[PDB]
Amino acid sequence: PISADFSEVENAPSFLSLAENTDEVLKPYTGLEIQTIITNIVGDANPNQSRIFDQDRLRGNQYSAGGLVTQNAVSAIPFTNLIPRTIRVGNILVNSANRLQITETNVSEYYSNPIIATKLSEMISDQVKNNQFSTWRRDNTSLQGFNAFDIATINTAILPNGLSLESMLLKLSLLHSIKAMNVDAASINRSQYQVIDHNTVPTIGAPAVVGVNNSPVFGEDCGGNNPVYPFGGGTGAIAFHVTLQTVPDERKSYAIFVPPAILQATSDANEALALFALSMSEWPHALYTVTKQTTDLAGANAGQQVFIPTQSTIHIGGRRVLDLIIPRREIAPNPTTLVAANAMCMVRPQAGPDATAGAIPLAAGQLFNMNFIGAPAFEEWPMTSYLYSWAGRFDITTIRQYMGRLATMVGVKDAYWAAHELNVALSQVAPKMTTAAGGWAAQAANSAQQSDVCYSSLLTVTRSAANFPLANQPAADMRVYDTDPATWNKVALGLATAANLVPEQSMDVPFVVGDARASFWERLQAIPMCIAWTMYYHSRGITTLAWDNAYTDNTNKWLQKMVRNTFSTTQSVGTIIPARYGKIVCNLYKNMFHRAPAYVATSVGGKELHITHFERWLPGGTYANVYSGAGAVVNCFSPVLIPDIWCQYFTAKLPLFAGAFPPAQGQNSTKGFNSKQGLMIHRNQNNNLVAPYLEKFADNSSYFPVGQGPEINDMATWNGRLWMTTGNVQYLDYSGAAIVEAVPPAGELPVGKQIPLLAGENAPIELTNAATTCVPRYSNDGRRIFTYLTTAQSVIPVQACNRAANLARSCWLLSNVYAEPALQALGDEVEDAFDTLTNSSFLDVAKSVAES
Amino acid sequence: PISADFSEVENAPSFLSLAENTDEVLKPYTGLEIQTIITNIVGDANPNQSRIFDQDRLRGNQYSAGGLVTQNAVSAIPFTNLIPRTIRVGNILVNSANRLQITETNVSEYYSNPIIATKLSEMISDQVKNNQFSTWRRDNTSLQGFNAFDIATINTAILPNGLSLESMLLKLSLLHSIKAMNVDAASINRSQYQVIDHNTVPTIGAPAVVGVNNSPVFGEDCGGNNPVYPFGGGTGAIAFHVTLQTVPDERKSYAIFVPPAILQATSDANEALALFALSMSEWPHALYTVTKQTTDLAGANAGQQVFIPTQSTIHIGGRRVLDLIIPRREIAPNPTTLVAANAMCMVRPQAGPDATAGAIPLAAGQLFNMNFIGAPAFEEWPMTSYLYSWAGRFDITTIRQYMGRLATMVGVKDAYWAAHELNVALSQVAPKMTTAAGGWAAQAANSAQQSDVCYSSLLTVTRSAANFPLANQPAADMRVYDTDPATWNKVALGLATAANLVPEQSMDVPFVVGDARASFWERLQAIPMCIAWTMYYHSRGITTLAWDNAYTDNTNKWLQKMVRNTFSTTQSVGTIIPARYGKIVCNLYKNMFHRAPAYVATSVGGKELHITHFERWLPGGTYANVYSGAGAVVNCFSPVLIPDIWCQYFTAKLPLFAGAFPPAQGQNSTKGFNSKQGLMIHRNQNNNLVAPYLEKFADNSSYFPVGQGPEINDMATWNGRLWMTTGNVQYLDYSGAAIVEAVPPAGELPVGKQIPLLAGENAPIELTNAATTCVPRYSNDGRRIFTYLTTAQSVIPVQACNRAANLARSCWLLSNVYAEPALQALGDEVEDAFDTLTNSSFLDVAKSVAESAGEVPATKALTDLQAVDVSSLPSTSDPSNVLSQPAPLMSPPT
Amino acid sequence: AYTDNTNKWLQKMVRNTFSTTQSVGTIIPARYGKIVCNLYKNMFHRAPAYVATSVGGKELHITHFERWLPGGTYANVYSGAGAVVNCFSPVLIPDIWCQ
Amino acid sequence: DNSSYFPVGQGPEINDMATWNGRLWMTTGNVQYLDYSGAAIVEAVPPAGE
Amino acid sequence: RKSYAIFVPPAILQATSDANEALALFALSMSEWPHALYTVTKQTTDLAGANAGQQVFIPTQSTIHIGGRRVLDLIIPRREIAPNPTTLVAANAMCMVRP
Repeated sequence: PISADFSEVENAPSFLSLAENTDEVLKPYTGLEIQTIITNIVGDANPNQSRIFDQDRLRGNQYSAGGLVTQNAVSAIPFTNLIPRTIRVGNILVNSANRLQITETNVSEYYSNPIIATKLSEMISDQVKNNQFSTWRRDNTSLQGFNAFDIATINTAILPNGLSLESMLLKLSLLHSIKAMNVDAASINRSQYQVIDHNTVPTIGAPAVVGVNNSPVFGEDCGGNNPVYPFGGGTGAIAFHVTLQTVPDERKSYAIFVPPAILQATSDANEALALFALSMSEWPHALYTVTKQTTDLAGANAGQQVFIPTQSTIHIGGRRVLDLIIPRREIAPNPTTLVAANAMCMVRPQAGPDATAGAIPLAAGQLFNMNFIGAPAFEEWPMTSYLYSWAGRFDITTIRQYMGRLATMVGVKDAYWAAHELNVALSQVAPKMTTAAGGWAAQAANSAQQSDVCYSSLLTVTRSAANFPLANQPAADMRVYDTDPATWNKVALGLATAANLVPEQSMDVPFVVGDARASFWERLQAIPMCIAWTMYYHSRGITTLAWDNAYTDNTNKWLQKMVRNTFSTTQSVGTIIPARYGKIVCNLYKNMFHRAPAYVATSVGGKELHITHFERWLPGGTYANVYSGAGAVVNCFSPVLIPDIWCQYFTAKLPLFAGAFPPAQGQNSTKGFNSKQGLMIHRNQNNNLVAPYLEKFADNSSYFPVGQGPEINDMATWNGRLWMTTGNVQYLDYSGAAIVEAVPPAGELPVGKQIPLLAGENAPIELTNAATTCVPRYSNDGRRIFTYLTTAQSVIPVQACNRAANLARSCWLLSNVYAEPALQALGDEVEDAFDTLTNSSFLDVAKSVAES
Repeated sequence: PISADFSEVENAPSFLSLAENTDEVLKPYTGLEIQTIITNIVGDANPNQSRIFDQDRLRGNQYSAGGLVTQNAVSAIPFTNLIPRTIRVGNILVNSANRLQITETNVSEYYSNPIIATKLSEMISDQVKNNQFSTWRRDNTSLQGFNAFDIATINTAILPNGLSLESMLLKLSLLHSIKAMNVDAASINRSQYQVIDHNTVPTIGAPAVVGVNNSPVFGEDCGGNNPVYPFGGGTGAIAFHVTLQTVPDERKSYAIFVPPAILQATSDANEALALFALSMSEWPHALYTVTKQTTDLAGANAGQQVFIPTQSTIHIGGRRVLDLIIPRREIAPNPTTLVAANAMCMVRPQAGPDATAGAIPLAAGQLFNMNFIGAPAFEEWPMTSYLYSWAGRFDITTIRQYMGRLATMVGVKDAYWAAHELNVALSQVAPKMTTAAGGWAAQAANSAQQSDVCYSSLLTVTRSAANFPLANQPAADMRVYDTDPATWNKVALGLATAANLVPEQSMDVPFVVGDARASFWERLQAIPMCIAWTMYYHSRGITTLAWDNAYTDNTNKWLQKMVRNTFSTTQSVGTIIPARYGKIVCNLYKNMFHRAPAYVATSVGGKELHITHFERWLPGGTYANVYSGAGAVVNCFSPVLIPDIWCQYFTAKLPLFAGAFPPAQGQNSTKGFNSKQGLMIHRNQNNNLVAPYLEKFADNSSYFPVGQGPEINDMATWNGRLWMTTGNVQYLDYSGAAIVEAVPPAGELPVGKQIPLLAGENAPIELTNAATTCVPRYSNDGRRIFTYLTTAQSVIPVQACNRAANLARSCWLLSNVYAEPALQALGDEVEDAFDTLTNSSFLDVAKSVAESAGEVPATKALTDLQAVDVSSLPSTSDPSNVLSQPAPLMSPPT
Repeated sequence: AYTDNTNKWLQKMVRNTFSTTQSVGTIIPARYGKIVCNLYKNMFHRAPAYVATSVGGKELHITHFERWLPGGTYANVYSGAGAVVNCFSPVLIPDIWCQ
Repeated sequence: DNSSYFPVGQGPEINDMATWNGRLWMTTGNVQYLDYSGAAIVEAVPPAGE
Repeated sequence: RKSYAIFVPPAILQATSDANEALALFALSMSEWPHALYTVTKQTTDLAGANAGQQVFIPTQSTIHIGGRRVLDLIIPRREIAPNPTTLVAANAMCMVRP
C-alpha cells in the first residue's frame, strides 16, 4: 500500500516477517479480481471508459516535490506476449532487423501417483493365466470400438509410472492463448500492440487476424505451403490405423489409442481428431502469426502489421512421428481389402480446408486411405502438412467444448490451472528499462535494445542467432512433466486408474478457457509474479554482473551457493525437486497478497512435496539490466523490470524498505533511520564522500569474508533509497574508488517505458514512474558498494535521518493520499463529524475484506 | 413539516440525530405520499376521470410580512425530462439555439449473490459420460429446441460473479418511460411541458406523438430514414442463427440464446424478439422525439413543438452486433437444407412496419434469409435500421406482458424497482435558479441560461459540443452492473441459479410498469432525492465555487477528503464498494421520510452489502449555481436546486436549521438563539458591521486550520438565515473585506421558476418561493464568510435572538399531515371473485414452482438405473456446491 | 385485451383464462380454467378427461378447459346486411340448449 | 365507487339478480345501450330491438 | 439421422390383414399432419330437388396442424437369424414384410 504519512512507513512489516512460512490454505489469484484495481481508480480528470480496449493503463493524479499538482498522469502496463516483426520507422512500416526470441523446456518422466489396476484388467490377466482361449477371438470387439486381442495385449504390460496431462494441457493452453487474439477488437486493449513498438497505433474497427507462416524475414515462414518444424527442421509423420496389428513393429509400443469420447467432443469429429493430434505431438508445429491493422501516430500511414505470439515460440515435447488407433463402426474382424477398411472406421480422417504443397501435397479436405493387413504399400502423411491444413479452424469455444469433454472423461480442474500458471510464467514478457532522470524514456526505433525483453522471473529471454529452422544445443529454461502414451492407453481402455484422474462435472472447467477476456487476464496475472521475484532480488544488494557471472567463471563461493539454491539444480529420477530458496518467494507471495499459487504434488522418498512455478526454473540465464540513453548497457543495479508503484499499489503488505515516499510539504514527510536504530555513518570527507547510516560492520567492511554476503536490513536499504533519490549519487567503494560494474550517467535511475498518450493524459512527472528500490550492496569482486554524496550535498539528508528535517519527493495521489499545503497551519486534532457518523460501516467493509 | 410556533422549531431534531444509522425495515417510496397532498385524489381513482393534467402545482394561501393574505397562491413542481428543441419566442415558435444534454454510464461486471449449478446440469453431464461407452455420436442432450452440441457448450466453465440483469432492466425502463408519453393528454401534467419553456401552453385535447429521428437542429436526426448510432456514429449488425455453427469464428463467444419461454404468447412474437434484441444492444439506438401541439400564452398562435426525452440521451454502452440463436420448433436433425430450417424455426424473424434507406435497404415487413450450413452466402442486417422499424410499435401495455412472462423465468421485482430508481435518478432534471427579491423569476427566452439544468444530486448535466453523431465520448456520470451473455445463456436454460434469481409470478411486476400515470409518478419520486442531497450539502457551509475546485486543491486538506469520499471510486476483492458518505444521505433519507430506498447487493468475499443510487456517482461535474437577473453567474451560495417549502412540507421529520418561519400570533412572530445557547456575536475593527451569534470557534478562525472545516450547528445556521432574510445582508471577510466568489445584487436570494398561471391563481409573494437555507460559510481560498449588517440595521434582529423583539416573516398557510404507507407489496392487485373461487390451487402451485427451479420429475435415483457404470458418473464423484467468491479453491496442497 | 387497447384488469383477465405459463417440459393449466371445469362438473354431474402432469413434485390434472392459448378473436354477432356488431359478450348458441 | 368508470384493476362483480333484470329489460323490444350520463358507448350496436 | 430412426415392432405388422397397410398407418401415425387435404364429396340437390350434383366439403380435422416432422427412417424385423445383408437380393428376401 502507498503511504499518506511517515507513520505508515515506520510501522510497516519487516522483510523476514513476510518471508516466514504460513500454514493457512488460500485461494487462487485470478485476473478477474485483479481487473478491478485498474478500473475503480481515484481521480476527477478520468473518463471512466467501459471498453476493455481503453482500460489498459494506470491513471492517476500526481503531486510534485515542489508542491504542484498533475492530473491524469499515465503509467503503461509492462507486460505483453506479442513480438513485432514489422517495426514502424519514419512513420512507415518497415521490415524488422532483429532476430526472434526462443524458449525451451526439459520434459521429465512423471513417476508420482502410480496407477492402480481395475477389476476388469485383473480378470483379463486371470484369463491370460488360466489360458481362456475364447475371450480374445478373432472378431470380438467392444462397444468402445476396439477388438479384444488389442486389449489383452495392452493389459499385459506392467507400468510403474503415473499419468500427468501436464504437457498436453499446456499445449492446449498455448493454442488457446494464441486463438484468443482473434476475438473482437474492443475485447483486447491497445497497449499490448505498443509495448515493444511505441510508435504504432492499432485500429479499433477491425479484428486481428490469426494467420500462420506469414513472417517476412529470417526464414520465419518455414517453407509456407510446405510446412516444416521451426525447431530442428524436418517433417514429422502421421498414420491412422484401425488396429495395432497394422502398425509397424518398433513402432507398436508408441501408438496411441483414441477413445470415442474424443471424437464425439465436437461438431466435426475430424477436427477433434486433429486437435488431439496437436495435443500429443511436438510444439510449435508452425509459427502462428497475428496480423493487425495499425496506423501512424498521426493516423497517416495505415497498414497490416505482423506480430509473432510468444506462445508460438516455446518448445515443448517434440515427439516427431505418431500412429493413432481409431474406433470401428461394426463388430467385424480386421479389414483385408481397402474398401473394407475405409467403410469400417468410426470417423475417416482428412485434411482441413487449407491446402498444402509438398512432395506429398494434400488437396483441401482430402480423405485418408486407411491402412490394412494385406496392404502392398504402407500409407502415411507428413505431419506439419497435416496440422497445417487445420491450423485455421481451431477456435476457443470449440476448445471449450473439447475441455468440457475431457473434464468429463477424466479430471481437468487442477491440472489445467497449473498449466495455465506455467503459460503465464513463460509467455509474459517485458522490455528492459532505459535509464533517465525524469518519468519517461525508450530506446531508439528498430534497435537491438528495443527488443530485448525479460521474463516475469527477471531472466532475460534467449534470442535465436540464425535462420529457421534452428539446430541448437539445448538451453532449457524450466522443467515440466511429460504425458505418457502407455499410461494413457491403460486408462482409455478402462484397464487402469489414478488418484488424481477422478472425473468431474463439466461446469467445473476453470472459467478462463473460452472467454475472450483471457488475454487481459493473462497480462494482469503476470504482475504479482514480478512483485515476488522483485522483492526477492532487492532484499540483498547483489549487482546484475554478480548474478550474470555467478554460473560462469567469475564466481565466488557465496555466489555459487546463491545461484545454486535459487534454482532447481537437483535431479532425482522421474521427479522435479523444488529450489530451496524458491520457497521464500512463495512465502512472499502468500503474505503480500493473501492468496496462493497453483500446486503440483510430487513425492520423494515417500515424502510429499508441493511445487510451484516459483520452484521449477533452471540456472544459466542472463538477468535484466538497464540501458543508458544511446543504448550503453549498465549493470550496477540489482535486476529490475517494473516501476515501484505497481509493487506498492497492488500489494496488501510490503516490507519496510519498499514503501512509497509520503507527500511533500506535510509534517511527517520523508525521513530516515539513524544511530538509535543501531546504524552508523561512513564518512570519507577527505574526498568529499559521505554515506548514510548503515548496518554496523561485521568484518565485512571492504571485502566480504569468503562464503558470506550482505545481511538483510530494511532501514539501511531505506536510507540507501534516500541517498539515491537525490540527483547526484555516486557508486564507489570503501576507499572511495570505482567499482568494476558499469554505472549510469550521473543522476540517472531506471525508468518505465514510454507509450503514446490519449487525449487529456499527461506524461508522468519526476520519479513517479521509476524503480528506486534497486540499491547495490555486493559487487562481483566481492567488495562492498557505497552510495556517496559530497559533504555539502549530504547535510540535509543527514538531518532528515536524524529527524530534524524533512525531505521533498513526488507521489501519486491515490487512495488516502492528499496534497499538503505549504503553510501547515495546524489546528487541534479533531475527528470530523462525518467520519464518526459513518465509522461502523467503514469497519464492516474492512471486516468483510479480512474475512476473505 | 411546517412549524406552528417558535416552540416547534426550537424543539426540532438536530442534524446528527437524523443522520444516525437506522436498523428498522421500511417500505419503498412509491411517490403517492406527495400525490395525496397536491391533488384531489386521496385514495384511488381512474386516471381518465381525475384530470391530473391540472394537478401539477403546489397550492395554498399565503400570509405576508405586512399582514395581508394572498389566496390561491401557487408554486411549480420543479422537475422534468422533456427538452424543447423549438422554443416560443416573441409569441412565435422557433428553432433552439442551444445544444442538447448528454449523459454517460460506466457499465461493468461485479460480484452478485453467489451462484450454483442445477440438477438439470448434473443430468446432462451424466448423459455425456454414459454416452462415452458407445461409438455413436448421438443427441440425447437437446433441450427446448436447441442443438445437442450447443447445450453441451453452454454447460461449461461457469463464471463466479453471479448474474445481474440490471442493464437490461435499465434499457427496458427507459423505453417504457418514453412510450408512456404516448397516452392521452388528460393524464400528463401541463407543467411538464413548460418547466424550461415557460412561454408555451400545451393543449389538452390532442395526445403527444412519439417519433424517431425528426429533429430540426444540430444534426439531431441521426441520418433520418437512414440511421446511425447517436454516439458512436456507427451502424450495428444483427444475425439470427438456428445453430451456433453458422456464427463466424470472430464472434462465436458472444452469442446469446433466445429462450422459448418468451414468445409463448399468441401475441405477435416477432416483436417480442425485437424487444429482446433492443435490451441487449447499445442504447440509445436512435433519438426519440415527442411532438406536441401547443399555443401562445394569449392562446393566439398554435403549433407543433418538438421535444427530446432525457431518457433518450443517456448512453448505456454495449454491443454493436448480435447473433441471436433461435429455438427449433420440432426436434430434428440439423437442417442441412433450407426448407428443413424455416418450417422448423419456432419463429421466423422479419423487419417491422417501416422502410429504411441506405446500404442494405429494408422494405417494410421484409423477411430475414436464414443462416444454415452450406448456404450460398452469409446474411446480416444493420441493427440501427432493424430497430428503427419496430421503433413505433412498442407500447406500455405490451412491455407489461413481456415483463410479465420475463418474471416467470427470473424474479424481476426488486431488480426492476432498483433499475427504476436509477431511471428516475438519471432522467428527472431541473433548471438553475434566478436570484430576486420577490417570488418569481425566469431567464430570457432561448438563452443558454434558460436551458442549463441539474440532477436530483446537485450536479449539473453536461452539453454536447458538436453536431450528432458525436465524435467523442463524455465522462461517465454513474456506474452500473452489466449482464453477461454467458451466464445469461446458463440461466435461461435452467442450468444455473442464485438467491436473487428465484422465479416469480407475472403479477409481481410493480405498478408503474403498466400505468399511464407513470410519468407523473416518476416526476414525484425525484423530490425526496433532492431533499436528501440538499440537507447534505447545506449542513456544511461550503460554497459552489469551493465544491467546484475541491477535488484537487492544496489550500486545505479537509476539503479534498470531503469530496473524495462522496463518490464511488473504491474496490475490494474484485467488487464495487459504496461511497463512504453516500450512506449519510441514505440514512438521512430513511430518517426523514420513514421510507427505504431500493438497493442491490454486492458480495465482498461472500458478504453481501447494499448499494443504493446515493452511493454510485462519479467525479467530474460542475455543481449547481444560481444566475443573476441579468444572467451573470453567482458563486457564493451552497448548491441549491429547489425552494425550501418543498423540503419542509413533505418530510415527516426535519433538521432544525431548515424549519419554516412560524406564523405571527398576537405578540410573537420569529426569534433567535443567543449566548444561553452557547453562541456569541462577532465584531471587528469596523464599528458599522455586525454578525449574528455564531459558534465560539468563529472567534478564532479567519482561515480554517488545515485538516479542519466548519462544523454542524443548527442554531448558528438559523441565525445566519435571520441575517440573510432581512433585505440587506452583506457577504464579507473576517475583516470586512470582499470574498473572491461572485455575489448577488444586493439583498437578493435564489427563487423558484415562473410558469404561466391559471384563472384564479396568484403568484407567490416575497420569500415564499425562495431558497433560504443555503448559507455560505467556507470560501474557496479557505476564509470564513460572515453575514454582516450595519449597526442600525442590526438592532432589532439581535434583540430577536435575545427574545426581546420579533421579526416579521411570510409563510404558507398549510397544516401538517403525513400518511402511513399506501402499499406494502410494491405492486397493485385486487381479488376478483374468480381469484377467490380459485385460490388455494394457485397458492400451492405457485410455491411448487418457486422451489422447482432447475427441477425435473426424473431424479438421479431413476437415471442411475439406466447408467452403465454408476460409480464413474461425475454427479457421483462431484456433488455440486455453491461457488465461493472471489474464486473457488483450486489446487489445494493436499 | 391482448393488443394495445388493454386495461390492467383486462390484462389480468385474459392472462388467467389461458395457459400463459411455460415451465419446461410441461403444460401448466390456466388459473381460471378450473372454474370452467367446476361449472361443467356441477351443471352436468359428469367429468372431463384428465391428463396427469407434475410440477415441483406436485401433481396436477389438466383438461381441454385448461390448455388453450391467448390472442384469438371472439364470437361476434352480425347485422342483417352483414355489419359487425360487438356490444354483447361473446355467444354462439341459443338459450334453450343451455337450459 | 364503480358508477361510471370502474376503479383501475377492478371490473363488474357477479350478481345474478341484476343480470336477470337486465334480461328483462332486453327482452322488451326497444333496449338502448348507453352509459351513466346517457351517452353512446364505443362498441357497435344492433339495429334497435335486435 | 440415426438418433431419429424408429423401430417398428412386429406387433404393429401383425395388426391387420395387410401388413403393408398397418405399416403405412404407423407411418402416418408418426409423421406430420395433415399429409394432404382430404375431401368429402356428397350428392346434394336443390331445395326443390331441381339441381342435383356432387358437392365438395373439406373436413375440419384435415386442417389442424400437428407434429410436422418431415423425414423418417423406419427399421423393420427380419425373417431369419442372419448377419446384416450385403447384396440386394439378400436384403429384399430378408425382411418380415416388404414395404
